Amino acid sequence: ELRVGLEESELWLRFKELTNEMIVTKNGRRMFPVLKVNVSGLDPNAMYSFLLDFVAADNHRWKYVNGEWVPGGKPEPQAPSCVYIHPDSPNFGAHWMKAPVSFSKVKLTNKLNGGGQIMLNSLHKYEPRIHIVRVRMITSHCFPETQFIAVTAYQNEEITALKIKYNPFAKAFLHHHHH
Ligand SMILES: *[C@H](CC(=O)Nc1cc2c(Nc3ccc(F)c(Cl)c3)ncnc2cc1O[C@H]1CCOC1)CN(C)C
Ligand SMILES: [Zn+2]
Repeated sequence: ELRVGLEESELWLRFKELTNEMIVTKNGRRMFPVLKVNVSGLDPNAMYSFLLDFVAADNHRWKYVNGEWVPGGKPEPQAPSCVYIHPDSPNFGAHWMKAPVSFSKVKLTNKLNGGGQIMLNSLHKYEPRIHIVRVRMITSHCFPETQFIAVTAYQNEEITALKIKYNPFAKAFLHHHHH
């Protein structure tokens, strides 16, 4: 029985509860927390490739006013992002099931989608989606705890405090809306 579990799901929930945010830049930024999954139930001798893309969690824009996230805008549907190929692809099912599969090197951008860079629209809520392709029978896997709003700068200052607390790299690289 094919099973895909989320690694460090409780840490993801700390950001999930406050509505997670991820920075997008012209050159791209790594995610925090990193997406890692545990896979069981593959054919260990078959060949598989692991793919990652980001789907719209909803079809409207978002704003952060008065210390809370508010929907808005005429809902225009957003197409999924480009796919990022896990660098170990293709590989045996035994390779994917021996250790957590990590997508730590993916970089989210708002400009250039080539290679390890994924282009996202600012102020939209995205959800990572993992594709396992037998080397084409495809299975797709997502986790609501990993949803986030792509932003060019951190809106919720509580998120900034969480990122600084748990991401060791946040400290090395370390206006409000009202009406
Ligand atoms: C983004 C580039 C991109 O993703 N290109 C691309 C994707 C692709 C896929 N994608 C895919 C989508 C959903 C899904 F569930 C799975 Cl398992 C896979 N699958 C197969 N081959 C692909 C090729 C590909 O590209 C190469 C082919 C054409 O150019 C290079 C572009 N955005 C506009 C979406
Ligand atoms: Zn989902």
